[PDB]
Amino acid sequence: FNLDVDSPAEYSGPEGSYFGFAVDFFVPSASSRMFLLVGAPKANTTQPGIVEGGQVLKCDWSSTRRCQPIEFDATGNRDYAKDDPLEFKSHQWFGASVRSKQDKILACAPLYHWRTEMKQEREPVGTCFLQDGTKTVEYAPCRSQDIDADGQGFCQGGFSIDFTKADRVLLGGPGSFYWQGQLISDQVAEIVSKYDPNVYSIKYNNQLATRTAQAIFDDSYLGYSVAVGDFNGDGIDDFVSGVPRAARTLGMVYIYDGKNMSSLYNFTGEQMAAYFGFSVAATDINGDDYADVFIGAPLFMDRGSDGKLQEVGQVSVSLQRASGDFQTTKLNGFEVFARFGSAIAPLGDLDQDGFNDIAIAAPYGGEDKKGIVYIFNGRSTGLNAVPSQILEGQWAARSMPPSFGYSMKGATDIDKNGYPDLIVGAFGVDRAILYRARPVITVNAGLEVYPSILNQDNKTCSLPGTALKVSCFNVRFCLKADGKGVLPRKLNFQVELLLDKLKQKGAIRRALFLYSRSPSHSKNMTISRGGLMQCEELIAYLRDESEFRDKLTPITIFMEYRLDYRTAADTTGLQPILNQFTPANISRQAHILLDCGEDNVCKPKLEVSVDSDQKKIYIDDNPLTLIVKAQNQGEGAYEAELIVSIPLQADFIGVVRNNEALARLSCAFKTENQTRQVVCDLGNPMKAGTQLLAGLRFSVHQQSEMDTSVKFDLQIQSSNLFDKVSPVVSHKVDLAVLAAVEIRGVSSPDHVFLPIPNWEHKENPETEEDVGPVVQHIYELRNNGPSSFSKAMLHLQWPYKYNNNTLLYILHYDIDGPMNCTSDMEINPLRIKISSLTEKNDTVAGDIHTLGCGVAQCLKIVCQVGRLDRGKSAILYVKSLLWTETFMNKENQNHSYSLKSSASFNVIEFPYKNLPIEDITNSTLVTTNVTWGIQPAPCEKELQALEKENAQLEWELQALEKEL
Amino acid sequence: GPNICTTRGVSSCQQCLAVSPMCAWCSDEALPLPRCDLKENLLKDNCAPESIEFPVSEARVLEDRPLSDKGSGDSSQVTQVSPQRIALRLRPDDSKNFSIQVRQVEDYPVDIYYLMDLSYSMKDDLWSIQNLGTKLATQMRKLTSNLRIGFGAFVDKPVSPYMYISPPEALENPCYDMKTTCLPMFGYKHVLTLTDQVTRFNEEVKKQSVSRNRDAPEGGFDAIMQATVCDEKIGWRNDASHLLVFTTDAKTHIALDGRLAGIVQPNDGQCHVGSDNHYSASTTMDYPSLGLMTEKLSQKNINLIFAVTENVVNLYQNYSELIPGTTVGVLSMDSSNVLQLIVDAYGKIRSKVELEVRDLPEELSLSFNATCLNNEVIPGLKSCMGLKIGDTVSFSIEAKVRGCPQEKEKSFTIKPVGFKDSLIVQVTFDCDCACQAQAEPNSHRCNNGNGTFECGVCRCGPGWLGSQCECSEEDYQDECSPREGQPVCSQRGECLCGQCVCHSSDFGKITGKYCECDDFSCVRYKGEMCSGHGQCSCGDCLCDSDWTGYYCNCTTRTDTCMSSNGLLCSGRGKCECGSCVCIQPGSYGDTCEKCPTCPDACTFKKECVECKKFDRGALHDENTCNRYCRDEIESVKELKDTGKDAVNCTYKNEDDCVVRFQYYEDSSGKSILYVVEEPECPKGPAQCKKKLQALKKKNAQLKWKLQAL
Ligand SMILES: *[C@@H]1O[C@H](CO)[C@@H](O[C@@H]2O[C@H](CO)[C@@H](O[C@@H]3O[C@H](CO[C@H]4O[C@H](CO)[C@@H](O)[C@H](O[C@H]5O[C@H](CO)[C@@H](O)[C@H](O)[C@@H]5O[C@H]5O[C@H](CO)[C@@H](O)[C@H](O)[C@@H]5O)[C@@H]4O)[C@@H](O)[C@H](O[C@H]4O[C@H](CO)[C@@H](O)[C@H](O[C@H]5O[C@H](CO)[C@@H](O)[C@H](O)[C@@H]5O)[C@@H]4O)[C@@H]3O)[C@H](O)[C@H]2NC(C)=O)[C@H](O)[C@H]1NC(C)=O
Ligand SMILES: *[C@@H]1O[C@H](CO)[C@@H](O[C@@H]2O[C@H](CO)[C@@H](O[C@@H]3O[C@H](CO[C@H]4O[C@H](CO)[C@@H](O)[C@H](O[C@H]5O[C@H](CO)[C@@H](O)[C@H](O)[C@@H]5O)[C@@H]4O)[C@@H](O)[C@H](O[C@H]4O[C@H](CO)[C@@H](O)[C@H](O)[C@@H]4O)[C@@H]3O)[C@H](O)[C@H]2NC(C)=O)[C@H](O)[C@H]1NC(C)=O
Ligand SMILES: *[C@@H]1O[C@H](CO)[C@@H](O[C@@H]2O[C@H](CO)[C@@H](O[C@@H]3O[C@H](CO)[C@@H](O)[C@H](O[C@H]4O[C@H](CO)[C@@H](O)[C@H](O)[C@@H]4O)[C@@H]3O)[C@H](O)[C@H]2NC(C)=O)[C@H](O)[C@H]1NC(C)=O
Ligand SMILES: *[C@@H]1O[C@H](CO)[C@@H](O[C@@H]2O[C@H](CO)[C@@H](O[C@@H]3O[C@H](CO[C@H]4O[C@H](CO)[C@@H](O)[C@H](O)[C@@H]4O)[C@@H](O)[C@H](O)[C@@H]3O)[C@H](O)[C@H]2NC(C)=O)[C@H](O)[C@H]1NC(C)=O
Ligand SMILES: *[C@@H]1O[C@H](CO)[C@@H](O[C@@H]2O[C@H](CO)[C@@H](O[C@@H]3O[C@H](CO[C@H]4O[C@H](CO)[C@@H](O)[C@H](O)[C@@H]4O)[C@@H](O)[C@H](O)[C@@H]3O)[C@H](O)[C@H]2NC(C)=O)[C@H](O)[C@H]1NC(C)=O
Ligand SMILES: *[C@@H]1O[C@H](CO)[C@@H](O[C@@H]2O[C@H](CO)[C@@H](O)[C@H](O)[C@H]2NC(C)=O)[C@H](O)[C@H]1NC(C)=O
Ligand SMILES: *[C@@H]1O[C@H](CO)[C@@H](O)[C@H](O)[C@H]1NC(C)=O
Ligand SMILES: [Ca+2]
Ligand SMILES: [Ca+2]
Ligand SMILES: [Ca+2]
Ligand SMILES: [Ca+2]
Ligand SMILES: [Ca+2]
Ligand SMILES: [Ca+2]
Ligand SMILES: [Cl-]
Ligand SMILES: [Cl-]
Ligand SMILES: [Cl-]
Ligand SMILES: [Cl-]
Ligand SMILES: [Cl-]
Ligand SMILES: [Cl-]
Ligand SMILES: [Cl-]
Ligand code: NI
Repeated sequence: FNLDVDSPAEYSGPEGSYFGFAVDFFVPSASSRMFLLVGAPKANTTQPGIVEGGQVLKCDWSSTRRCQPIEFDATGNRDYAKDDPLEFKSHQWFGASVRSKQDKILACAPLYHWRTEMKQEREPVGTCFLQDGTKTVEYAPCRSQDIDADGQGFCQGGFSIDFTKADRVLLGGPGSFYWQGQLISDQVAEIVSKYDPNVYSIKYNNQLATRTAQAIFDDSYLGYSVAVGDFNGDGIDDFVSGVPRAARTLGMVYIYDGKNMSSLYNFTGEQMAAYFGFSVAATDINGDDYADVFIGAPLFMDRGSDGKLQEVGQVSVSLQRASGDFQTTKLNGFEVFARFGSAIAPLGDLDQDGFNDIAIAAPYGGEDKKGIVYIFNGRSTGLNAVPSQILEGQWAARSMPPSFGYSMKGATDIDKNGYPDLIVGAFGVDRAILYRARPVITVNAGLEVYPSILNQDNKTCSLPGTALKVSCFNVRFCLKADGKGVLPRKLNFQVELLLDKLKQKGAIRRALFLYSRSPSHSKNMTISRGGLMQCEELIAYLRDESEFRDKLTPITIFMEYRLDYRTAADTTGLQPILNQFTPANISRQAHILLDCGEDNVCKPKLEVSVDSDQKKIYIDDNPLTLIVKAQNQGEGAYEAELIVSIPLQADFIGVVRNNEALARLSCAFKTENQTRQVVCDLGNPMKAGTQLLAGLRFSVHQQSEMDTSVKFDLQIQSSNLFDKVSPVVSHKVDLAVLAAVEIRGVSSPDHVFLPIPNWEHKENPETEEDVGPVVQHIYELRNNGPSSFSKAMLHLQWPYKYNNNTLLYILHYDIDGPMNCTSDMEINPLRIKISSLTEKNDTVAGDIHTLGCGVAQCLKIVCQVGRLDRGKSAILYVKSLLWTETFMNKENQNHSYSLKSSASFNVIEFPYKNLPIEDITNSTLVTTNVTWGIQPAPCEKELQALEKENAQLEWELQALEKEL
Repeated sequence: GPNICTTRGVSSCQQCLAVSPMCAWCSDEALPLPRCDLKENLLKDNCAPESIEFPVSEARVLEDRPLSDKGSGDSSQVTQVSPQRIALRLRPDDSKNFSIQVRQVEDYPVDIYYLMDLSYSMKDDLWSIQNLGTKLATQMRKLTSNLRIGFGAFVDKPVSPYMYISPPEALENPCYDMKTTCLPMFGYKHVLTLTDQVTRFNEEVKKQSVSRNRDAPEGGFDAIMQATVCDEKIGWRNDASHLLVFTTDAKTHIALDGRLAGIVQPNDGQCHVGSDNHYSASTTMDYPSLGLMTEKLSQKNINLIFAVTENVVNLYQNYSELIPGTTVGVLSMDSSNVLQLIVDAYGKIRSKVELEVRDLPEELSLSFNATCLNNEVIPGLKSCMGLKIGDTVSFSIEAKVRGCPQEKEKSFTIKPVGFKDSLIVQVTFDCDCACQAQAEPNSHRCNNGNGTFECGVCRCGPGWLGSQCECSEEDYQDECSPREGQPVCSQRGECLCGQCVCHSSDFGKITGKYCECDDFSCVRYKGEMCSGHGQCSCGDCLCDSDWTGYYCNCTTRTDTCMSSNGLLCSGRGKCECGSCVCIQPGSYGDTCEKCPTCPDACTFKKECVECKKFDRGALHDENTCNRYCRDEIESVKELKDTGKDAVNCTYKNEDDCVVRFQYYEDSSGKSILYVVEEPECPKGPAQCKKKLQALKKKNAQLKWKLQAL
């Protein structure tokens, strides 16, 4: 917000040269002359027989704006042989990437070609030119005896570059290894010391490089963008590179160790083709000294309010937690096709607030699609969502869009003003702009009025110039200022005070100063940085009762303060700016007491009470209502307002205007300093004998894992001198534990029909087909309630056998969840191999005798459940095989049974230790009905009848026996 | 009773009308003590009827054409949407409901432009489609009697690194080293314009050849964009089905891939194909952004189809999901099954109708209740699935405007994706009273020109607190309170000249007759007032576009409730405020997609078999069988082992007969039901005394043994 858009410096280059496609600062250090560096890849050079060879210009910032091209290579294309060019520098796009550190500068030509030095060919290996002080050498690692696509032949090294605090170079090239991409790092020392002009392919003793991977990673474009930052213990800067086409063009960002080039972390885009990893940057925004990551996805499409997809681009902000677990948030663009997130530029600490800031660009954003750059300030919590400033492009599209902001570099104080500056560039219009930061001035103002309440009959102080005594008082206003950087220590201010501001021209002004005889005070006050605040006070009085009839309206004392930006300049005339968020003015108010009668002294006498709801708050966000009764027992109370201190667990959802009995009150939420408050207007003033009753709602979510209750502190406040406040009421609300845990079950299939198609008994069963069909019983334990439980137990009763008959043969059992189980019997004793199906689709949308584990031989499976929170569960899949011969043998012929499998659970512990834990348990059974078909109807008749009755009567008896 | 129009709109007419659509204003005569009140209430106050400023939101149908049964008629205009034009009038913060009907007519003419990847890997594919034109043409006789076709071709941006730059014989013949030969490289080229003559097509197929290129990913998007935006060269017909088919065996390049080749100019969505029939900006301009492609496809109403080989099917599956009105199919390596893919894909497109909106003002929002079959109504939804030809669908729309914008007139379009016909809504706004134009600045009617007189009321300037701009700190009372047993102006002001003067807090603006309103009274959801999706007025959150609820924390959106299968909450829940509310027991998740304990697939599909095949069951009774069971189902002689994935199912129907079938999930991504054609059903057709007695003995015992309990 402090950047000066008033009169920025503008630099230009040859039209069609893409001047301003790449930018960076040049700081030789040793407190030395400053320059700007601008790359122009399509700039026609003087190099013999080379068109648009590209060049990087050094723009003089001081005074005149003139760019002087820095020539790394004046020669043309070297020769492999007579009439056989070795290289091709035409359209090599030199200056497409430029980076500078100290007295070192590196520019590259990603489109530089190569003859392979073996056969006649044109391979874009790319090249670069390093210049350190008096030495200038060519650096081209991808140019080697490893050629063609499979090699580094098409690497295009130098596409993106950057330095490290260890003076090591990080250069990436997408084309290496069938466009898998590659990251190459070299010590600057070696780059120059190992340089031989007679040698085209150079080897470096110490070089870090990514190796060829599987063909599946082809066309990933690793090295599309690069940035540096340390993400592990060592102080070594680690490599960060965007990989836009990685993961089926979903986009990724690879991070390699600065030491052994070993992969540390990875990132992946949410949307395909969004080009997640187009650009990358690293800075510590929250001032935790841990480098925070930023990834651009210009083509990302968020969903508008209508639910329609719209391309606004997106930038993911990942904070580096010491633990190593990145807490990441996303940031969508503000316009369509603006391609927000094309450029991410560290600004360092721009406002010197103690938190590094940053800038994001949408080169095609803004009306006329010129370009826009958004600035974002960092803080404790992290990077502030909304931008604090916006930059606009001043040039239009001839043919190519201006592309303003497509490339930018900040975080450097060029004017020595103490604040960093920003270089932005538009290659579309072949221009470049510098933005100088203005000094930020934080300011604190104050206003006091005593006595606030005024007895019209006081008449203490005497009105000068006459024998009249008037009711007077004191007014005290203060101004403290401070700031950092280059600026005059003394700062003048034009302060104006008006009494009874509410009454404007046309209406009488009820109050004026004791001397000036006017409700206006003009003062030229100059203060210095620090706690040298002045704070002057004056005496003002009130007109006679017989000069007006209005004693009701509160007299508002208004103060306004504005500095002179002209006399606050620093160097070339750069005008400062106040802190982004500072009150332009502040005002207090006085009042006139009356009807107090004899004593002429009003005693508010305010009381406040809160009725206990009796309703325990359960651990989600639970609705909570609080009854409040505030009564004014004594005389009037001015500026009466109910103030309430809520804990961290509480969020104020709003006031209750639903109930008629409850008076509708206006209330707002106020958070000052570290205090968390709720302010409600009780009337100004709150007349005598006034009793109100209302209610407030809150949505509360537990903060501390274990808490007995949540305390609230309530009181009433007034601007009066005496009894200006009421007692403080502490009302605690006990937290309860509510966990609605249910257990569900099912049988797949739930109904089996006999006989089994093409089934045959096996004296020695082997496969599933030899035994019978697959019967899966599935139980799920889910915790619905707001509260969570830490541990629980689950018991299963399985219909193991009936009269030494296998019934259901459990083959295996699987689990998804924290639960761990044990069977009291060996699962699948016969060691039958598993075949049939864990995956995919649940999204698709003889009478009867039950064989319970109580009436049949039982197999038990006990399970220990872990922690289950809201909407979380644990599942047990029991896969079994129906033992066919069991139902084909003995009493089993025409009878139908229901195989019952019971399962119960019980919660043993809870994560909340300071609360009265309540045990909870329920149970459920799963039945699988086995039925015979095709036998309902066609001496012998009466015979068959009694045969069925008999058989049925046998089973019912067998049941009662085993049930007792 | 004491409506808000009395309290909040007493200031002036324009304000009164803004208070609520139910508020009216009397702009004539004079009757001291509510100039802003309900229409009927003002009549009881004897306010001249013709002096009542009371706008009314209305939506008139400007053009109502009947739908067509067939689209092959050249004797009349084809209508697929009704109505075509609607004039919409709206009040501040008001809403109105209107409807729109859509139908896919029979025998509707079609445009099919063929676009093929000519990479060397697709060499064989060219020879296989030499007779495709006519062979398909005969197959299209049944679908329509009107059809035009053409052809186009693409390779990739003819530039390094994508193209072989050296040796010189390479750029002329990339297959110089390869056996035989091959054409040079080119971005995209137009061959045959959409024409009714199928003959000339096949002749061109032979005429065209194949080309090789390094780096498998191709530049198809350039061809897609151009073919879409270029109407003349391709020859897309109005009132015709626009079908663009895209065949490739490899990946595809995406926007920003051009920067490697030194291309920094975004796609402009403009046609750069000339009389040479080649993409001019192929080398100069970068690959199109998907958003741009979506936009143009939508505008030109082109249905894009992805015919892609198995390996890339998944890649284009995800891509297609980002672009509405697009399908994905598996193109065989030999490009033999393409013909089938065409007919099938067409069926998928005409099985669904989706609506889109263009040029919708930011202040205006829309709601929907989709009616697909019979009494089926689906709130929030703007499309329908599983349809046929000649089928008609309806949509109940409700437009809700936030405030009353400045501009007088706006025009936004609502249309089916891919269809030419549409509904153009002309919207206007009444923010002002007719008496406002008749205002009298500083008229003598208000204290000798010390106040302005409009809409039958004097709006006084600063300094005068009384009506007619008379009294300033004089001796007067009136009513500054609703009743004598209530405070003055809610202690937010006092009675001066018989009127309440509201204070001004640092929090916001106190307004209203009795100073009972403000900007900060409104409820706050989480950390923000009205969830930040609404602006507060007198303690009332007014939700912005596409936002609803008391706290404005409930969106009108639906897409978040859609499942992978294309159903709302997987059909096991209802969408509320963007999130699915699961109904089916044991079901949960974002789209209620997770249901471990709900019945097995066999239990769900037994109803589908019972309906589709047996025309009965609980499913058939509700006539939802057709939309529910989208699984291809056929009667098989015997149930066979199709896969480890396949599941053999068995159940007893209403006829007490055993029915067997199976369910297949996979095999390229289509579900099928195979039902055994012959369900098993019931079969129609001395010593014995000792046997009966033997059982009688048992019965006597068994009965007597019944005890205990
Ligand atoms: C951030 O994201 C990054 C990107 O996603 C992640 O990086 C990834 O990290 C993983 C894990 O290390 C890597 O997987 C590794 O791949 C190695 C491949 O090495 C290539 O080159 C060598 C020659 O130098 C070949 O030998 C390799 O084999 C090829 O051919 C063989 C058959 O002969 C085949 O088996 C391979 O799949 C491969 O074939 C492919 O590639 C060829 C071309 O080379 C194609 O023609 C072909 O079509 C295929 O596409 C390969 O070419 C591999 O060597 C590593 O092996 C480890 O794991 C395997 C698992 O099976 C194991 O067998 C192997 O050996 C073990 O057993 C041996 C005995 O048999 C023991 O001797 C040995 O000690 C081991 O116990 C190793 O264990 C490994 O799989 C990814 O390559 C890498 N991706 C990229 C792009 O960088 C990164 O992990 C992530 N970071 C974080 C923090 O999440
Ligand atoms: C788990 O299991 C469930 C249930 O089986 C799966 O749910 C299925 O999801 C798929 C998508 O993944 C759905 O396919 C849709 O098909 C419709 C086509 O409309 C219907 O009616 C048509 C009338 O002409 C008919 O032709 C169609 O028949 C096809 O599909 C059936 C299978 O259902 C197949 O048997 C036939 O051979 C045909 O192939 C069909 O009945 C389509 O409109 C949907 O969208 C398509 O079109 C849009 C618009 O152009 C496009 O944007 C989409 O990309 C797509 O091309 C969609 O394709 C299917 O309906 C669901 N099946 C059922 C019966 O509910 C689920 O996928 C599984 N989950 C997982 C993750 O594994
Ligand atoms: C009738 O009106 C007269 C004239 O105003 C009034 O006399 C005033 O009395 C007040 C209160 O006693 C005096 O204010 C004091 O000023 C001293 C410095 O001179 C302050 O230190 C005192 O308080 C300190 O702490 C306070 C805590 O709140 C602060 O508010 C204050 O800033 C100081 O830090 C105290 O405020 C004042 O001096 C006179 N005014 C004059 C000009 O004589 C008298 O009180 C009124 N009589 C009745 C019956 O009300
Ligand atoms: C660097 O120096 C190079 C020296 O050759 C420059 O090359 C020139 O670049 C142009 C394209 O920008 C080449 O293209 C020509 O374009 C014209 C078409 O232009 C028409 O209109 C112009 C007037 O605007 C008119 O002068 C022309 O006659 C045309 O009517 C074609 O007609 C030409 O045949 C040709 O294709 C030029 O060939 C080329 N000029 C030279 C000297 O050969 C290059 O532009 C410079 N690059 C930068 C960025 O500075
Ligand atoms: C759904 O039910 C279908 C019908 O029952 C199942 O079809 C079965 O599929 C399996 C393979 O998945 C086949 O299993 C094979 O069986 C043959 C038997 O033939 C042998 O013996 C016969 C005489 O009985 C003789 O004529 C032959 O020459 C052989 O000597 C075995 O030889 C194989 O090794 C293998 O086990 C079944 O044959 C087949 N049954 C039928 C009737 O089609 C299907 O599996 C079920 N679907 C799923 C996936 O659940
Ligand atoms: C889009 O691509 C994704 C992979 O990036 C596909 O997801 C896979 O789908 C197959 C089935 O076709 C599963 O077996 C894999 O487990 C999935 N992989 C991952 C990582 O999710 C997906 O199929 C493609 N399109 C869609 C959405 O169907
Ligand atoms: C106060 O002093 C400044 C110079 O410091 C002068 O310009 C200004 O006019 C003075 N203000 C007034 C109106 O007293
Ligand atoms: Ca490191
Ligand atoms: Ca950090
Ligand atoms: Ca900062
Ligand atoms: Ca600076
Ligand atoms: Ca008193
Ligand atoms: Ca290619
Ligand atoms: Cl630097
Ligand atoms: Cl997310
Ligand atoms: Cl979203
Ligand atoms: Cl656990
Ligand atoms: Cl807020
Ligand atoms: Cl609402
Ligand atoms: Cl609600
Ligand atoms: Ni050499």
